[PDB]
Amino acid sequence: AAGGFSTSDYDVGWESPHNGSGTWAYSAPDLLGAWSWGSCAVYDSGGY
Amino acid sequence: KYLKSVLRELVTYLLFLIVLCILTYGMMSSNVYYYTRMMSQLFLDTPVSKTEKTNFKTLSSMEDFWKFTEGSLLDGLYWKMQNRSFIFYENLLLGVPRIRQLRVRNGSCSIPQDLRDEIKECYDVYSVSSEDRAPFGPRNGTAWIYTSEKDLNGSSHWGIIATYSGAGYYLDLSRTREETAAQVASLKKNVWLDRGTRATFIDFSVYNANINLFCVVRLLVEFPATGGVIPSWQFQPLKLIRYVTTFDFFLAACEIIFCFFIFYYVVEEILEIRIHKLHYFRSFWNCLDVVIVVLSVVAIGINIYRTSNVEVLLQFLEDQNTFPNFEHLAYWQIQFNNIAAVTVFFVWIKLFKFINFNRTMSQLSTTMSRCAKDLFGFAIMFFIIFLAYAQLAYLVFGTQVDDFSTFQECIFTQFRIILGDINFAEIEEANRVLGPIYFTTFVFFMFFILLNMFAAIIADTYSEVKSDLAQQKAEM
Repeated sequence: AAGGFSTSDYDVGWESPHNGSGTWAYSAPDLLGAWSWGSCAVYDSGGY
Repeated sequence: KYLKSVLRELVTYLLFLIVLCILTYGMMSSNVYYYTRMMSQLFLDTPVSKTEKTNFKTLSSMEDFWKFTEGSLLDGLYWKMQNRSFIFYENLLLGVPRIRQLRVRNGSCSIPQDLRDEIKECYDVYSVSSEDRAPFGPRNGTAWIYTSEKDLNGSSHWGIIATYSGAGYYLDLSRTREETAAQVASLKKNVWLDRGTRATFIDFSVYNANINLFCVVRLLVEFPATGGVIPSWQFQPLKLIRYVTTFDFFLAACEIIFCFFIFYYVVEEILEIRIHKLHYFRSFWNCLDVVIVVLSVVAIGINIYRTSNVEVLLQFLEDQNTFPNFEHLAYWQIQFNNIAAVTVFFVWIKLFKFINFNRTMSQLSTTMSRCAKDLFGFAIMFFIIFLAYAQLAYLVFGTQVDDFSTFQECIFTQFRIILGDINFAEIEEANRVLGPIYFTTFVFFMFFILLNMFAAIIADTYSEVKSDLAQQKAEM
């Protein structure tokens, strides 16, 4: 029971981007250094 | 020599056979088959109601399906939530079902002119040109208005009865068991499958959220023009979420290795037939390799094309407010099953192609039937000794060990000792003499003298097989 992944910005609390970027930005993955390969998923260096 | 012409081709053929066997073993769906069997048992064997005796496999009247839809089909499928879809709280159905009815048009036949005063009309069998398209009875919406075959994601199939196309009335279920039952009752009260009908069908999906297996289940019913109807069901386990964990990685690696081996074999066998003796077909050795290569390539391509897109399941899971067009996916899964049967046949053909050293097929049965006799003779001595020791242990350690308590348990205890699961804590404590003696003598007579006799028998059998082959095959 899993789906996609979020990629957008959200303010304090959760989604309400008012002025510029969300105060909890996405912080796109680094070029090199990721792939943790979890129990039954494969992630990268990106995330809030 | 015999190092490049007699040590490589046979080894390569054996490796190819091993790869084919591995690929065939990595294609047996156990959980999907069990889920399909459970769904069929809860559906095909489901009667109409508690008092009625109209089941799916006993279709004998037009009210059998109507009485079946409200009853056991509402208990094994339309179970209330804790309205979800979980009968035993473990069979989670996917999405919602849909119903289709390919009926004969109003006036699908003609009555004789000589008997036009008493004969009105008739209905033909289900077909592309014998499917109703105009309204049939009170058609407020799509409940009695047939949908186009191209506009309703339908096509001809030409199954066991007829080629029922996508034409016919269509309807969608609801998201609640009570609402589905009410809709079924409303459809049964009105003329939905009238006397001018030819075939009916229903399609649902099953997810079983606890298990990663999303399959489709399609029930069908062939209403013949000579009265009555014959129902049936079919389950298609079509999935495209194979890449999960290390098992999926191993399967993918095996598939890639098989593809590379097939490519290498094609490269190695495409040069000695072009710049060499060509048109060799009735040779039993040159056409077979080409046929095997072509069949392997075609099967690999078909398997790859079957999983060209995997967006159908993702789209169904993201939005499950209707019944998706899973008929095409079910047809693709049926074609994949046919391809799997063809691949089993191709594995048999590869085994035949591994029989290049022939004449050793039925001249050795007399020796195998003697080895079997020797093994049967040995099994009597082994079991006599085993039960003697078991009786000794049960009489001595009977009342004080909790392991040699019952006779049916002493046998399992001794088997576990043989496999190497000895305790030896109570055995010595329960009796300091005849406790160590029993264990020591048992080990000595079961691992040094009686287990080495089983190997010697087979050693002699192998030696005599080698001797008689190297005698007769190499003498004449």
